[PDB]
Parts: sequence; structure tokens; C-alpha cells
Amino acid sequence: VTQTMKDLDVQKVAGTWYSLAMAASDISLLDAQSAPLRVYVEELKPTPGGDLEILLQKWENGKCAQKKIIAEKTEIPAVFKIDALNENKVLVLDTDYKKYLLFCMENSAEPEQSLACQCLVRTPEVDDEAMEKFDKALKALPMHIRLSFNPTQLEEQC
Amino acid sequence: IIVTQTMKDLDVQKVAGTWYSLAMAASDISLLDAQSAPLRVYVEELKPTPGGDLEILLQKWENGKCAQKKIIAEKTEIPAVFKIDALNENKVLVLDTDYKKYLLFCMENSAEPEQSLACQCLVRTPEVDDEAMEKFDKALKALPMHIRLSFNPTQLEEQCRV
Repeated sequence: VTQTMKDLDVQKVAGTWYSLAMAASDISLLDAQSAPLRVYVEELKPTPGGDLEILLQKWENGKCAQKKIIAEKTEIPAVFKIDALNENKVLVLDTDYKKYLLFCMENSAEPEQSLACQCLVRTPEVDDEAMEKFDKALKALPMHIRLSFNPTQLEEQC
Repeated sequence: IIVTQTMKDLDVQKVAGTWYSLAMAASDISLLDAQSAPLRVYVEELKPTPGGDLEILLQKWENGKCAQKKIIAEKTEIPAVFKIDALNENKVLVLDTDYKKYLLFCMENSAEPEQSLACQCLVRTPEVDDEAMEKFDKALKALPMHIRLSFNPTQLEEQCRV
């Protein structure tokens, strides 16, 4: 049983991240460089009230582009409301703040059609410890596609 | 590296019949990224020959259609290693099987074995064999895979199309 973490300190997630890996419950959501949930987190920027701004890249029109998503904090610690990528929620599964963050995105109305989860890392390198906590969370989740990226692919994200 | 257990003393006549690709992985995302990707292939059947070869019938989404391919895989000195010349690959390796339920295999080009490697978990019925995926995952735990896919029973039944 995989789960959303107890206390999240949204201010220490702040800064530069790289999407090392990604899984989704539906192949097509993550299948293609222009698949809807094939987004690469560049940066996380807290607001003073404790919301999270997500900076990411996505193939839009043949080109890499920046997209900005606001994740609004809720009464449940590590659970944010968003209204983007057809998802309505972000769930931070685990983080140590300094090396890795594991999150999921979904649409509450169709949790299985919608679930995608990423393994963010702080530096552009394969961190095997982050991948094992990602694999562990994945084992309990109904995932039908996974992707991992090189250090080459992570400096030149998207 | 890539190091990959073969099936010891494989009996290829026992793999005969109908199979479905339940899962695939490749080392290169572009190999399996998309229906149109070069190693996105869904097995239909394994037809052994008496000499010990192994004809593989599979399907490949190409235009609107699933398109049937016939890959003859010839025996080599090793029973679980075959030589092919198809999908720009030259080697089929059977890693493991129990003949009645699951078969794990891998294809590769021996000129670029890292960048060419795709494996699949095959099952006999169009259902999620849970013991079969676990063995696939343990086979994969030491392969350089960057793309994994698995299919639900309805996708299994609908040969090739997702």
C-alpha cells in the first residue's frame, strides 16, 4: 500500500529539480514525447502562504515550452489542488528535501485513468536510492508504463 | 553491463502454440515509445520446427492496421539463443519459461546490445499472470531498461492495438 507522506515542509522542496523517472497507469498518457502527462519538472517555487508553483516543460507545438501550474495547499498535509493537465491533484509521496521527491498527479474523479507519478531529483544524475523508493511506491500502484532518463537526457531535459 | 541468464536445456517444441505479449521493456525509450516504434511488437504464436528453429508470428501496428510478421529464428549452439535477421535485430534469447503459462525473452542486436535490447514477458492466456510479471521484473532488475509497458486483458485480446 503506497501513500501520501505525513508532514510536508513545502518551503524545503524549493529550487531546481529534474524528472529522473515517470510512470502512468495509462500508457497513452505517457507514451510519446507529446503525450499529455509527459511533463518534466524544472523547478518548484513556494508561495508565502505555503502553496507550490510548479515549473515544467512539455512538448506543446513541436517545441519545448515552459508551463506553470499552481498547486493550492489543503487541510491534508501533502495533497494539493491543481487545475491543469486534466489532473485535479498532486500527492507528494515521499521526500528528504535534499536529494529526491516522489509525487503523483491525478484526477480524483478517475484516479486510475489519470494517475501519473514522477521521481524528481536535485541534480542531473541517476540516484539509485531515489529509484528504489520510486520502484517501491510503484509496486503498489496500478502502473502500465515507466520511463527513466540518462544524465545526458536530464541536463537537456525535454 | 548486461548479463542475462539463459534457459538451461530449453525444449523448444514445448513453447508451441498461442501466446500474448503481457509486458515489454527496452533499454531505449524510442524503441517502444509509440505504437509506431520499431520494437513495439505483440506476439501471436510460436511455431517450432523439427530442426529446432522457431518461427515467431507477431503483429505490428503500421497504417490503420495490425500487420502480421513472420520471424524465423534459427538455432545456434545454445538452445535458448536464436539468430534472427528482423526488426534490425539479430538475436533472440529465451531467459526462462515453464512452457504451460509464461515465457520471457529478449531480442537484441549483438553489434549494439545495450541500445538494441528489448525484452518481453509472454503468457498463454490473455490474463495478467502475477507470478509471470514478478519473474519478468527480476529478469529486468539488472537490465538497462528505460521503458516498460504492460497490457490489461482487453488489450491482450485485441492483438497489437492499445
